[PDB]
Amino acid sequence: ATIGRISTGSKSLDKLLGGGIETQAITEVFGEFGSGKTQLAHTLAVMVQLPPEEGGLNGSVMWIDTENTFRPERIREIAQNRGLDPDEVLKHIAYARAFNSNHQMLLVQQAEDMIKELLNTDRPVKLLIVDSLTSHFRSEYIGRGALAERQQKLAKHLADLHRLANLYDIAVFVTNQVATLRVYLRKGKGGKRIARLIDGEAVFSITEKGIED
Ligand SMILES: Cc1ccc2[nH]ccc2c1
Ligand SMILES: Cc1ccc2[nH]ccc2c1
Repeated sequence: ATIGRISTGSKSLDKLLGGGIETQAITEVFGEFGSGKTQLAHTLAVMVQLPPEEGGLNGSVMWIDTENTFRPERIREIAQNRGLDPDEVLKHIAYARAFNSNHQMLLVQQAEDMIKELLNTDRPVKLLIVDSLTSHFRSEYIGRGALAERQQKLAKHLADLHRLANLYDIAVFVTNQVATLRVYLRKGKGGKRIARLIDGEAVFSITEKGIED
């Protein structure tokens, strides 16, 4: 099945990514606190809902939040400035807070039910966000013997995500505070954000349109 490509809102970043973030893939953004990872997530949750000729996939969204950082009003704001209706856009984001890492893993299995339901409708799920992929795993797996167990659980979680991405043609987008594709993000001068691929650089600003050049 052809890979779909979701515009980030930044032409610079889109170019770096080869046209946008890919379906049938997990794109992992890395960066320090305040780098803009969650702003990119909010922007993508809007962009994906655009028609293909405007950089989207006419898609629905599922969002797993581990840090209570999802902001419906930010979504409304971005939607308004991208030519979309803020209420309709929010309606197409299925939102869940993950209580701990085990519940986070279960929510991915739960997501498949809605994915199946919407699959052959005109608004299939096309983006699954996990923000943050690792925050619960970091806080819970501490002490002698914990590392091997943390890593096994995280591997299983990533495998579950890859399966949804590949089986249902979805872009999975995850954040990691300091992957088929790893992107390092950092805040620079004048509040500009700079992105680099791991294993040129794109530059963008955070604005009322989400992100743009
Ligand atoms: C952190 C947190 C708190 C309350 C919740 N209810 C459902 C999920 C969830 C997660
Ligand atoms: C409503 C809903 C149900 C299951 C889910 N899994 C991930 C997000 C999510 C949202």
